[PDB]
Order: sequence, then structure tokens, then C-alpha cells
Amino acid sequence: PIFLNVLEAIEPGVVCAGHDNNQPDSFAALLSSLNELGERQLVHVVKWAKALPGFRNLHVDDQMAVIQYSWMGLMVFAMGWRSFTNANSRMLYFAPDLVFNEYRMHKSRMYSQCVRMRHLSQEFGWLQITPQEFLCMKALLLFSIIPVDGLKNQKFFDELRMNYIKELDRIIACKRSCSRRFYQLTKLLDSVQPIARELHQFTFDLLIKSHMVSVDFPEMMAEIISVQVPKILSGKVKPIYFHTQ
Ligand SMILES: C[C@]12CCC(=O)C[C@@H]1CC[C@@H]1[C@@H]2CC[C@]2(C)[C@@H](O)CC[C@@H]12
Ligand SMILES: [Li+]
Repeated sequence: PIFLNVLEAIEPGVVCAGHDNNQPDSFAALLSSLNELGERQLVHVVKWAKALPGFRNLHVDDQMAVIQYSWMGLMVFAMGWRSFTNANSRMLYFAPDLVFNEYRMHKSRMYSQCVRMRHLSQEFGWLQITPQEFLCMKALLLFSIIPVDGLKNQKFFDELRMNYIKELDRIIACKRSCSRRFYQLTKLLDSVQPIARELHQFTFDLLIKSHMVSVDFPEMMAEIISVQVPKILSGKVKPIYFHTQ
């Protein structure tokens, strides 16, 4: 099982947010900390993606683009997973030093988004998702959002995505019905996209007004959110869904 060996080997470790838990919870502090966490995790997601089987088959411009479009969904999905394994989805485990209870969900003014994310975390429990399933699903999320007009070399992308789908199917097949399970997992993967879209909308709006509300955006975050995220929100870049929405 070369493929699973690899996904397991490359899986990023713990990333902390740098949040000061001594200071009262305020919108500005929580969101600055989440933004900082995003920047730190972005560094890990890039090194992760670059080490994925076949990823170097993509054109270099496409390597960068798939990361830039998919990071939100990937980070939300992994955060769901950590919340499940650490808090049993009772709280959102963004980082060891940044765990949201209901009060912080309220204070972050992202309560409805946090509800959807906690629901995804709950699905990990409800569907009894295995770590191997999680790892393959996560890899497939990197290949789940692309420009409507296609990438630089779409053929390389299509083939890579195909290979990852096949890998998910094998993992299900190697389990003690297959069809139900595949249906369940593709439905779960689809459910990440609407959550990612609401956070895309939220973060874009926040960047625009960030001076006003004293929320800090680090450099990579500000740039992707103003350059790449608007492509998604304007419909130039769209998620690939398994099932019809
Ligand atoms: C991806 C992050 C940070 C990484 C993580 O664990 C999930 C989480 C989901 C909400 C995001 C946050 C990064 C910063 C964002 C985008 C804020 O600007 C508003 C929503 C935040
Ligand atoms: Li705090």
C-alpha cells in the first residue's frame, strides 16, 4: 500500500495559532489569531501538497493555483478532523492554543459558520470515518476546485484527480456496502464546499473592513484573499461537486 504509506508520512503535525489566552476574548483578537493560524497552516499545506503522489505532474502554475483555491476547504476539513479526535466535536479545535467554545463562536461573529463546521466535525463521528479515509478524502479536496475556463494543463489535473478518486475507492474496498460508503464519503466531501464558500465570503468582507475593526491580516493571507478568493466569489473559479447541487 505505497499510497497510504505516503499520505501517512506527509501528514502535517501540530500548528499553534500564537493566541494569548490570558487576554479577554474579543472579535479583533480572535480573528487576528485565526488569520495568523491561517498563515502558519498555509506554509504546512504547501509543503504537504508538494509532497503528494503525482502532484509534480501538474504544470507549476497549476500547482500554485490548486493550493490557492483549495486551502480553505483543506484547512476546514482537517480542523473538523482535529475537533473530532480531540474534543469529540464539542468544540472547534483550531489549534491547541485556539479552541472555540460557544462563547468564542459568538464573539468571533462567525457563529453560523462555526455551526456548519461543528456539524462537519460531527459527521466524522456519525459516519465512523477512519484515519485512512480522512487522509484520502483530504488529498482529494486539494483537487476539488478549479477555474471554469480550465487550468494551464487540464489533462494532467484530470488524470491526477482520477487517480485520487480511485485511491478513495480502494480504501473503501479494502474495508471489512462499498457503494453506500462511497456515496456517503462523496456526499461528505461535497458538504465542505458550501462551508468553504461562506468562509470565503466572510474573510473577504473582513479584509475589506479590516482597518476599521482592528483585525490583522498577514501578508500571504491578505494577498490570496484579495487576488484568488474574489475569483471564487465572482464565479470564475468553482468547486467540483460529485453530486448535483
Ligand atoms: C482556515 C482557518 C484557520 C485554519 C483552521 O484550522 C480553520 C480556519 C477556518 C476559519 C478561517 C481560518 C483562517 C482565517 C479566516 C479565513 C478568517 O479571516 C475568517 C475565517 C478564518
Ligand atoms: Li482570548
